[PDB]
Amino acid sequence: AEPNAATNYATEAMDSLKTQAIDLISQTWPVVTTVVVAGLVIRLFKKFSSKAV
Amino acid sequence: AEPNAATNYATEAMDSLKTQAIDLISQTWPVVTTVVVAGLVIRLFKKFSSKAV
Amino acid sequence: AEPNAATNYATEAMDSLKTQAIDLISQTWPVVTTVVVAGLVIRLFKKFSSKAV
Amino acid sequence: AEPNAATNYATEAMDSLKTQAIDLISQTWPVVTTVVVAGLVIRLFKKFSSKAV
Amino acid sequence: AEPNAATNYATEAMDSLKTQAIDLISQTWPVVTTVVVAGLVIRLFKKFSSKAV
Amino acid sequence: AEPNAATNYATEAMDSLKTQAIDLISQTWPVVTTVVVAGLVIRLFKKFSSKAV
Amino acid sequence: AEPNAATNYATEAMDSLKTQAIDLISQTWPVVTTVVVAGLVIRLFKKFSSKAV
Amino acid sequence: AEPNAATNYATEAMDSLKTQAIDLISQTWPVVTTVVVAGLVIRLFKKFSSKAV
Repeated sequence: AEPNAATNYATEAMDSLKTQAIDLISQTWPVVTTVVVAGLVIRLFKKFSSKAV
Repeated sequence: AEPNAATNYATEAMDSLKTQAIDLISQTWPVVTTVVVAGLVIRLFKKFSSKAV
Repeated sequence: AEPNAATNYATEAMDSLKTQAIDLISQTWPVVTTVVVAGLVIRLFKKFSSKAV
Repeated sequence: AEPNAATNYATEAMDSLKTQAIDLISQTWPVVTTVVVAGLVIRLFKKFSSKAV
Repeated sequence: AEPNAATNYATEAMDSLKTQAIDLISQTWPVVTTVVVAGLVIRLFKKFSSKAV
Repeated sequence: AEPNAATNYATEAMDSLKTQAIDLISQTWPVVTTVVVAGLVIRLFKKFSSKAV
Repeated sequence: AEPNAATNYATEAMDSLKTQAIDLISQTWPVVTTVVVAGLVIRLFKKFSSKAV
Repeated sequence: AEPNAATNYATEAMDSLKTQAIDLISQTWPVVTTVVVAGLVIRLFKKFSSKAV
């Protein structure tokens, strides 16, 4: 009753904070994917210079 | 009798606060599991760039 | 009646404190967004030096 | 009224702290730009020695 | 009549104590704003050292 | 009158505490500036060793 | 008696937290073992390219 | 006599609280020892990948 109804409202804002934290981390994934675009494209250019040496 | 019946009602709300605190901490575990989803997925992308270097 | 009308006035100042606390935290979000502007711009400069090494 | 006028004065010092934090980070950008001047100039000297080898 | 006129004089000093307590808390807001000037300026200096590391 | 003159004397010591708290935080800024002198000078020495490697 | 029986119940939850922390770290070991599977398999591929050069 | 006999009973529960606090901290030591088992075993795996690079 007393802590049961209090944990019903608390669980509602906790699951909206779980879904919106998964959205914020979904903006993190494409940013580190673009950092790996600089790593793979620049390091393939280093393969151009080393292979011609 | 007097503190015995008073501690019967007090123990009832204390065990409902124990069960509902275990539920609130059960919303905490999947939120830190999603923080470890950003740590393991982003750090495996850092393994992509470092291994190509 | 007595605690009912007292909780009507108390709830009025509690919901104005909820809306104005959401406004104060809305000034917090763009300040930590500018801290992430220093993290992403400075760390992309560190990607310039490390990629040329 | 009560939390509304309090959040008007609080928002005024919060937006002066946002503008002055953007100025402090604007001193950070040219310092990491000079660190990339040591990385690109020194690493172009390493390209001089490696290309003559 | 008797408690009605007594509560008229009591309410007069209660509303002057409400307005002057809002003035005293208005001296509190700029003092905690200057504490946040030390937090944001000093912590932006910590961003200078950590970004150069 | 009664809380009005009381808040006149209270505001006088509150604004002297605001000015003298700004002076104490002005001793804090040059101390964290010297901590950033150790961070930038020591980390430029780390740029000497890493660039020679 | 008083702190002795209190430390009996406290030690019971402390040894269940020791065994379950050893289980959580046992999920950590195979995850870093798979990170060493990427290090040894990818770095043996780098031995293929360097040995043919 | 009066505070002397009162401090005899108080010292008895204080030394049982000293011995049982040393027991609770003795459950703390093996838990941080297992945290150092994850640090030394996982960081020796990082020595496997870095040494093969």
